[PDB]
Amino acid sequence: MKYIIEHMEEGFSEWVILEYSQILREVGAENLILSSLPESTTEKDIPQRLLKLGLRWTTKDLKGINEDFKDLELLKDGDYFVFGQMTTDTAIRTTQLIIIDYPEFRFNKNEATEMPFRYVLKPILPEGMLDLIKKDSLEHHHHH
Amino acid sequence: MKYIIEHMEEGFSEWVILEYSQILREVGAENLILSSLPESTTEKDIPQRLLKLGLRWTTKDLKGINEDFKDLELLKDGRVCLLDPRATIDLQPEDATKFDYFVFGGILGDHPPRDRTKELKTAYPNLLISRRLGDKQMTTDTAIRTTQLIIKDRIAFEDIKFIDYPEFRFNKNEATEMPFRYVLDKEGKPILPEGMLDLIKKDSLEHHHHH
Ligand code: NI
Ligand code: NI
Ligand code: NI
Ligand code: NI
Repeated sequence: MKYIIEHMEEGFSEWVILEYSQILREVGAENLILSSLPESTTEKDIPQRLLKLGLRWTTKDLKGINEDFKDLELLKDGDYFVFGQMTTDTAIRTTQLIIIDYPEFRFNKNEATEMPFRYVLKPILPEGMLDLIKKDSLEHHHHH
Repeated sequence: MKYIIEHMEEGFSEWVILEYSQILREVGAENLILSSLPESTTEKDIPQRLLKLGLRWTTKDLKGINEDFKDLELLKDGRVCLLDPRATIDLQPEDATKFDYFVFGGILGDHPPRDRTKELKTAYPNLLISRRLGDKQMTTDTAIRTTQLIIKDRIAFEDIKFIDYPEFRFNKNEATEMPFRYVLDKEGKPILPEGMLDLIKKDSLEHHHHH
């Protein structure tokens, strides 16, 4: 299975960079395509971390993918899996498997954050995601 | 007095950036050093706000600071104070002649449990003298403000006006308690870093539980 992700909004959040990086490291650059990027986009609009991993991306929609990437299997009516709750990397991780819900992460200094998604468990996160979650977690506090 | 904070963790959380920024604005960039940063740290890892404020940092421990920052006075044995919650002697105004540096030991995880105070003292048994700052936990910026009041202004701990565990109410159904002792300003309000109350308010609007 190959994966297509529509990324239309401008710029790449750190969250998304970590997610796409994990996906690339798990299925490989030949199995992921970003489609429908803003017309503005050139190759320095793309994060260096993603470029280093060989990210396939285009401004064309998913039907223009075979136009831009001649080494890919044609998109046929009715092989590919498209992203128009799980995180995107979790969703892809499970699909790979086939072919814990609302986990609470507890950190140092009495901090904790629960994440509003289902995850795969020996929870699997993109590399660096735990640090990013920690980064937005507020100092030890009590809700009254 | 100069301040050393062991920052022995990857990353800078937003609340930590606000606290460090407040410390830098208060004591100055020449008087704060972050030490024992993860070995992989480069300037690119330091928040832009802190770089612009002149933050000094090193991956070396506190005994490597003088080598990295040649303008600083030497760390001298017995003249470096370690904040120590297990100590009984509070920092007093008379300690101002005794200490040149005040150290916040790193806070590490529970895997495995570590006693950073004992690690530091075992590494450098001639170096550190323990002091307490009262019997209630403070945020780092509050601890530094408190130390300034005691050492610079010569105000004894028992004469500083504090509030313990202030509660910040954002509406009739939501309030947040910060489980720390804070210094009061002259209007009777706890002194928080710029932006911190906003951050607390932002968290209040987000998903949370009360049990
Ligand atoms: Ni309570
Ligand atoms: Ni609430
Ligand atoms: Ni909260
Ligand atoms: Ni919940």
